[PDB]
Amino acid sequence: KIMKSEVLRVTHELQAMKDKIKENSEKIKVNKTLPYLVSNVIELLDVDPGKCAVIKTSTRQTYFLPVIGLVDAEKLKPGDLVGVNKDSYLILETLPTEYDSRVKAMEVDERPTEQYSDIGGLDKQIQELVEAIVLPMNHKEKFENLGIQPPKGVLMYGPPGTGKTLLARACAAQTKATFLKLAGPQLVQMFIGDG
Amino acid sequence: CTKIINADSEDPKYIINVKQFAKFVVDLSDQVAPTDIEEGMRVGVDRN
Amino acid sequence: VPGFLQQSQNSGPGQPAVWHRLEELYTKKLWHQLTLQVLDFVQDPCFAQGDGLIKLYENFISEFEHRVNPLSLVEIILHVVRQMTDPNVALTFLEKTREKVKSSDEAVILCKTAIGALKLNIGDLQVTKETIEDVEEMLNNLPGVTSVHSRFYDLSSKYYQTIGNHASYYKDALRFLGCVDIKDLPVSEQQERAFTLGLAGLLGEGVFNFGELLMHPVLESLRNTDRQWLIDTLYAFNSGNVERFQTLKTAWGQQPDLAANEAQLLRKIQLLCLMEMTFTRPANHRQLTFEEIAKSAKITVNEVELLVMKALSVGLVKGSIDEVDKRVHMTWVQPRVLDLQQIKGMKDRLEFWCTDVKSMEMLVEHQAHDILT
Amino acid sequence: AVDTAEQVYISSLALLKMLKHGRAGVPMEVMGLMLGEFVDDYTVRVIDVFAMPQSGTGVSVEAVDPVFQAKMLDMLKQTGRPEMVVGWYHSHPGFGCWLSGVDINTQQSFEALSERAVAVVVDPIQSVKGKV
Amino acid sequence: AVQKVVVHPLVLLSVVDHFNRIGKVGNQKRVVGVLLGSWQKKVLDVSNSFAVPFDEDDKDDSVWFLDHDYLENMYGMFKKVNARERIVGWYHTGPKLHKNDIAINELMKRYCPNSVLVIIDVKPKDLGLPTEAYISVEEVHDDGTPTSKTFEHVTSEIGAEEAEEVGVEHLLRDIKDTTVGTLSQRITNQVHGLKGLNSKLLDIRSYLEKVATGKLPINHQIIYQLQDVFNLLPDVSLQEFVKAFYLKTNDQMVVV
Amino acid sequence: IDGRLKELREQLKELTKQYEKSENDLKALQSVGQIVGEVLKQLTEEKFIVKATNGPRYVVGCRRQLDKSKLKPGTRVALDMTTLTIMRYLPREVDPLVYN
Amino acid sequence: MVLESTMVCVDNSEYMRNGDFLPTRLQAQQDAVNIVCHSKTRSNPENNVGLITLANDCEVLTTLTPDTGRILSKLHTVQPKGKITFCTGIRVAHLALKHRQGKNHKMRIIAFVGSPVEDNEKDLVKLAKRLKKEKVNVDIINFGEEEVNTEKLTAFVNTLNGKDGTGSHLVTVPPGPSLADALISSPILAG
Ligand SMILES: Nc1ncnc2c1ncn2[C@@H]1O[C@H](COP(=O)(O)OP(=O)(O)O)[C@@H](O)[C@H]1O
Repeated sequence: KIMKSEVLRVTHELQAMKDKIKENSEKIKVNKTLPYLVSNVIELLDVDPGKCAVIKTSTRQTYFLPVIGLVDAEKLKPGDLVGVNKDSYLILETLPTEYDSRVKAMEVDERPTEQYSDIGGLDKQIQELVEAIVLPMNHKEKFENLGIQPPKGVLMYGPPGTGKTLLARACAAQTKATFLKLAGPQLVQMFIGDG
Repeated sequence: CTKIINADSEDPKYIINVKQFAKFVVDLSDQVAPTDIEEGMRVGVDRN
Repeated sequence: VPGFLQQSQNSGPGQPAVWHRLEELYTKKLWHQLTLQVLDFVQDPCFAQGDGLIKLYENFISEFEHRVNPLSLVEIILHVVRQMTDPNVALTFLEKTREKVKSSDEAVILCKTAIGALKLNIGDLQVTKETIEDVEEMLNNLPGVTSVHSRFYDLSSKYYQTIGNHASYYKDALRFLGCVDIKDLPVSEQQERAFTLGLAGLLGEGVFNFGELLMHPVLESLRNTDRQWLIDTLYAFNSGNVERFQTLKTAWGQQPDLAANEAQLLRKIQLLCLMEMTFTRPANHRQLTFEEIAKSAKITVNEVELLVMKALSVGLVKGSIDEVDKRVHMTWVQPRVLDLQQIKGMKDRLEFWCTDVKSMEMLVEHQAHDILT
Repeated sequence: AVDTAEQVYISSLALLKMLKHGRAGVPMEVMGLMLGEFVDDYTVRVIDVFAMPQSGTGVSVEAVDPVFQAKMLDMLKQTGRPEMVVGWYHSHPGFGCWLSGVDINTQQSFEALSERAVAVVVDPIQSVKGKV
Repeated sequence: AVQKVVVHPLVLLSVVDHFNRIGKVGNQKRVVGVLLGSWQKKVLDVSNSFAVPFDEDDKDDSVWFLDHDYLENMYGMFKKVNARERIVGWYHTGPKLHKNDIAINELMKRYCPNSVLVIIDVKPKDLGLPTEAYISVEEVHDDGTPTSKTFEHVTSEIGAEEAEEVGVEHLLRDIKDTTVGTLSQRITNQVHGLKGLNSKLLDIRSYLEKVATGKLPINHQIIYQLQDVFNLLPDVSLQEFVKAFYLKTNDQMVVV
Repeated sequence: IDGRLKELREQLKELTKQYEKSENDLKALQSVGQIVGEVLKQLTEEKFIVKATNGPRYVVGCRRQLDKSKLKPGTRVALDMTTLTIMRYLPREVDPLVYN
Repeated sequence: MVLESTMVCVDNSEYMRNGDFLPTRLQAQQDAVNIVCHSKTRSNPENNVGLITLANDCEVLTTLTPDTGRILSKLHTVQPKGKITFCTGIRVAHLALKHRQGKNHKMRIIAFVGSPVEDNEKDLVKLAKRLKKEKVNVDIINFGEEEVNTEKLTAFVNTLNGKDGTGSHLVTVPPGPSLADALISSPILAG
């Protein structure tokens, strides 16, 4: 039927327009490979008489790229550290933000290797918190299909030397997920709102 | 000018804080492999 | 199909030759030439008395060939649909034709026009207004097809005898007269059409200019032999000539659709008898005193107020209206036919302006030689 | 190795293309090549010039696409009038009548290709009212 | 459908040069190409031009050819180098328009819905007109008139392109078509204004004379509708000068 | 019948055409934007004083479509990046962003 | 190698959508087009075949190009409702194939005719004389029902192949069904 001519136009249009997308994406991506100005988004939702952006450049200037001409305001929220065109003065692409000096890596261990077998004594408590934490990590879909959201806040209270730290790192290793350690006693900083 | 580097993506791109306060990302020069450059080390940049 | 050809070769003298042509055309799988042959047979000098039988034969042929020309097939079979003459099933016949050819070509819009014509002929309340409006609503992206344009113009001209459209009815009748140029129908019936359009212009209110029908030869020559008083009255409305005696003779010459609105005729002629002064004198005589108004319109003094009010409302004269001297200022913003046989006056005024402009340019050049030479 | 008081008969439409292309890409330092022919050694004449989008890489020889240039030349041959490539033009907002290092390098490549391949500086921003 | 078009001082000379360079071997006198530009606010502007060799025959004006692949490649390149530029119309030289224009418009309107025609007078410089614009309207000639082609002229005015002032000043640098030398320059302004007024109004008078003679078809249906008001507009009453006897005469005497 | 897959091919074409129109809007803009400043002084109906947020103030013209009633003194506006003229006026906001 | 540049002008007359051939005569002529273009491509993939129309218009969008898919797509849904203009069609095919092409490329114009034509014998004879003076090389193939190889067509072909010309034949096809292989057998290697 019309399908032969239709698909003859369809494959050509799809491939040629994806080639055009590749061309535009490369011409913008070498600029995305040379972004220079920080993105302090003073977000003004200028709907066209849809959105817009005010970018505070690293060189202390303001660029009002219209309607955020390359990226979507859903993923680009008012913040910082998102690629900005050095020549086109336009929001180029998102990039990881800055984790507040100390929290960039305060004491974050990428992966603990301590095993559950080397600790013990409180095996009932450790199995309880394993069910409450590690199971919501491995079998998270189990809780999801059950309909019960697992609790998050677990408070290990007890005299020092009872293995809370080792148990926590071992649990994180069993989850095989990210582990972030907070040094509580030194969270009391003189700086206002620092903690 | 020479500025320190901040960090990078999985491999190719490098997200860098630059002494010009710049949110600087570049394709590392072809003569320089990404292995040699490490986070928090100072590299000079060709103005062009 | 061979059996139907054998049966159809009968029922008419000279028909079997065309039936042989039809046999050849569907043997070689011809559809457009077959539609031409069907056109020739339908427009053959016969009444097509066996309307149902020929409908059945044509539907048979078109359903087993299923590749005929749609617009022309409908243009031809609409004759049989109308000739069947039974509105209750004629609506179903039009629906059947729409279902057999539901393409967006002339076929569907012609079916709509046939529906509207049937609703005129009987049941002038069901879907008449929606049908007539939707014809123009669907003539979109169709600037110069002109066929169903002429169709719609004819339907709305016949709709003139309905409350909805009088002046627009005259306008679309003019559109029909433009789109179809040759006579293609009796001169007496064209003269009747001209009579109806003249009565439409006379009875209407918004038709002050009502151009392309006042001195139009295509409309006047139809009644050039009968009721030339109508021609004279339209010329009066055009050029502002009053000829009150001839216009009253007009009012009671064609008694239907004119005796009740002779008063509107009075008002319109009083309105349009000033345009002659208005274009002939480019503010040369800008003092439209009461006596001048009386000469122009043979009207009383109290009616001058209403006449000039309606003139301002329509757009004839927009100037100031005094009463201490009864002076009416002269601005016109609704031009009309200026009697192209009398274009010599405006040509003379334009050449007067040319002579004045060139003479003053040469005078200032004479005064300015001391810099320009 | 002969370069007398050479003169460029540049065309008004070439000027208009230059100004339009610069006004479009004011901050991109857009690139292009001056379509001229050496009718002799020094009386060089340019009748036409084209506008090409600078690639994301910047001032590079590959930014002027070879296949695209060939197709453009064929189009000019078929419709219009063919013309050789012995020059180039570039809106230069940064500084004035000289060339940057990369501009010098690509002009060296153009000189290796062509016979002269004149280096033309046209500042788009400095030309404001009277001085282009 | 556009309200009006505005022509830049940017494409006229380009079209003229294209005519000159492609008329070396094509002496058909018929240069046909496309004018590209932008239409934004009921104001259409032309920024680029292109010419294609084109041969005609007087037999029904249906003999021709073009290089549509090359022209489309040109348009793609132009859009790639400048996205805002789009084909705003197609242009033909030879102001004595022939009948192939309808076929050319039908073929090229796939690039532009409101297809327009542009005529450039390369050799003619009659008074000051560089080019003329044409809009295609075939939706019934008139209320009570037969079918026709009726290509009307959408109003055109020469625009003011930016950054071309420097170039044009450097190019001319001889006539100084500015208000320099105010008194003499305004004298020249009055002079050629009177010249243009006299020439155009003489042309209108000639058109009225020829309509009176009837040798040419009469388009009265717009002619009188546009000229009757012109004639009757009361710019001849002098009692407003009576009311404004000191219209500026006070300013005249204070200037004295 | 290959013609019955016309619906799936239509879905594919619509899906890719959404991306194509997105990329058309992304590349057709390719804009440099306008710089942000504040109306330091209106001066007059023609020339205005607009100060960038980071130093220089300039005597510029105003956007043709806008008017002085829309511009006003001490209101955020956008100047053209190169030609340095008013292009659009924008509303501003402040945020305490703490304990909100 | 002797390469061939061929410009086909295809009859998009109101009759071509009739089903004399199995799909439509229009589709039969499209099949003739794509098979001859396939033969050209097999001879050399850079042989170029272009489209010309004569249904009160001249389609040039599908230029003299090796690809056949553009011909197929653009000739499909050509809306065969208009008339036939033979004198305009072959002449504009001549102008279109007169465009920029290699001198080695042998210029050849092929025409497909499938419907009866109402044109002036005097006008077509004048066109034939003009093409004889211009040294034009056109071969014409008929399809389906028509006054096939009428006097005008025969004289036109005789003028274009006589005087020690190429010798391009015109075939007198049976109305309705026809053998495209037998129609294109002679000119594919002789004429
Ligand atoms: N069950 C256990 N098995 C092995 N080592 C343990 C265990 N419990 C505590 N430890 C030792 O105690 C230390 C951790 O002390 P800490 O985490 O401060 O205790 P708490 O968590 O009770 O404050 C580790 O170095 C570890 O060697």
